[PDB]
Amino acid sequence: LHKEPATLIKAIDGDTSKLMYKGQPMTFRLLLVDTPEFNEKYGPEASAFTKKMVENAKKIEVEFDKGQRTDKYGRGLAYIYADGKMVNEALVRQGLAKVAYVYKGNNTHEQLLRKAEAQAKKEKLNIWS
Ligand SMILES: Cc1cn([C@H]2C[C@H](OP(=O)(O)O)[C@@H](COP(=O)(O)O)O2)c(=O)[nH]c1=O
Ligand SMILES: [Ca+2]
Repeated sequence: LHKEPATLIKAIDGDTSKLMYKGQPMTFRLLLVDTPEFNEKYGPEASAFTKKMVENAKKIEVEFDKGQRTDKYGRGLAYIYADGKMVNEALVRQGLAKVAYVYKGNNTHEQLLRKAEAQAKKEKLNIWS
């Protein structure tokens, strides 16, 4: 997999963000995770976590996996990095997302994220509290 440039246009919620990629505005949905909806418990905290991580970064990058790059809603499907740190992983490690939506051939970082989830769960963080 390869990291490619993007810039933040606007935060949305815990697992989606509006980024400019190859010069075009796109909504990106984070691979292999699920955050609670803003309306749900830990939803606000996940949104805030993502927003801060992406807004504070000097460098945003997107990394597509091996399979489909857009979902049925036209959202980009990627791993998103903020100054080299993977947002997807960070949400899972903080107990602010569950590993989810693991479809074959877009699952390169599955084991990495399941390891973070196990740690979050052992620590009883947030969703696991
Ligand atoms: C994360 C992800 C979601 N999706 C689709 C599945 C779900 O369809 P449904 O809308 O039919 O439930 C929806 C979940 O996204 P949200 O969690 O953003 O709602 O997005 C993909 O198709 N591929 C993916 O990799
Ligand atoms: Ca969600």
